[PDB]
Amino acid sequence: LTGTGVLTESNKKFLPFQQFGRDIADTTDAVRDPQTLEILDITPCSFGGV
Amino acid sequence: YFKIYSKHTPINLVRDLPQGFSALEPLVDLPIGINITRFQTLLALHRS
Ligand SMILES: *[C@@H]1O[C@H](CO)[C@@H](O)[C@H](O)[C@H]1NC(C)=O
Repeated sequence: LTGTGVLTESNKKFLPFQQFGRDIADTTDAVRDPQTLEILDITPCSFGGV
Repeated sequence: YFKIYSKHTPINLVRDLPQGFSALEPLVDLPIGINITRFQTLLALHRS
């Protein structure tokens, strides 16, 4: 699963089956690391109008 | 693909099913690849 975003430590309590998480709009906002089983939020990199 | 979803609930009702909501978590994803049309559950006897 490729992407680009800021990875932050997550406050979500994923259940054991659950691997990746979807937000209000059904985009992948949280992921479980395959090596250390921790949950990380994926906020997108800042977007601005110049 | 044979999917087993399971849930255990502490209940105290005597006869019928309790009325409530309980979501079943996925337990086993099983790769069998066979035809299933009929099933039968297994019970245990008590001998004295
Ligand atoms: C290897 O990955 C498993 C989960 O996939 C994890 O429990 C274990 O701690 C990992 N070991 C190392 C040395 O990273």
